[PDB]
Amino acid sequence: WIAQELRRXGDEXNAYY
Amino acid sequence: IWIAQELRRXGDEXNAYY
Amino acid sequence: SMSQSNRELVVDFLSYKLSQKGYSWSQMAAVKQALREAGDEFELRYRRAFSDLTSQLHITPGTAYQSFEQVVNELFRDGVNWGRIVAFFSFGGALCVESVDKEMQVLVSRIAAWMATYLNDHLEPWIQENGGWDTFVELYG
Amino acid sequence: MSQSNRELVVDFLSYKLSQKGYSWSQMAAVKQALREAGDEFELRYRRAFSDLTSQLHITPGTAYQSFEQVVNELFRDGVNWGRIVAFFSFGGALCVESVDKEMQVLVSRIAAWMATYLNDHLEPWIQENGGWDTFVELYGN
Repeated sequence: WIAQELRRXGDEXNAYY
Repeated sequence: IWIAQELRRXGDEXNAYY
Repeated sequence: SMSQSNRELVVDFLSYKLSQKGYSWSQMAAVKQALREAGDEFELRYRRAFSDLTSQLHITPGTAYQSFEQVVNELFRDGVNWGRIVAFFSFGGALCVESVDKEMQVLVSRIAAWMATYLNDHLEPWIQENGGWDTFVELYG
Repeated sequence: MSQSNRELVVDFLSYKLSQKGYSWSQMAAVKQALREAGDEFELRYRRAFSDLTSQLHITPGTAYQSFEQVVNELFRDGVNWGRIVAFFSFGGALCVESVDKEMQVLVSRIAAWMATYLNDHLEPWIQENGGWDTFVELYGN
């Protein structure tokens, strides 16, 4: 859940920056 | 006579309706 | 250390998110937010009345106080109301921004002090009699 | 009130400075960039997070375990700035859920868990990646 899906979130919002 | 008066009178309209 | 600053960063962000949902970190964070919104609104309606301050007021660091004092004194010449208080903030806000435009960053912390002193010394008593900042929050933002 | 008034003037000036790309202080700049990144993260992924934060099921007795479990998982294989913004926004969600469900007493605690985690676990990575200035320059407007 919530944490993998903050991690996969944070990584694309890394991919975007 | 400018800036402060026309602050004062912005000011009193934003008193009047707020 | 960096310890006190991280706590300050955490509090700031949490304060902001609470307010977006109609909540508030504290009474003070509620005042600050309302005042921010009051400042946006005032500026949207009236920016043209106080543009080009550094050309109009001939701002330099050595003369800026004399100008600030003059404008604020006229503003509250005959009395105080919440609207004028908002204009006061919005004026200082713009005085600060323009100063930085003209590479006079040194004025920002000075203007901040003058504002604080004036608010403390001349606006507070009225505030306290007119229902405090809690009233302001109800009427604005 | 001599300090309260001072704090209000600073908060407001910080906001008006930011709206023209300027900043009151390096700290103020961090806060503002964090606030915008938080907003952008939430706008973009609002629907993908659906009911999820409800699914945690917060009580004053389990809240720490839940917090701890999520953030430990979030940073299990490393840190990047996106994960940090995710971290803050999660903390935001927990505080709001806590107020919704009448557990307001948890807010200040969550804030402690966040600061502590920042100081102890994220700080070294932050410093070796250029400090928060690197974040501002990257995520700021």
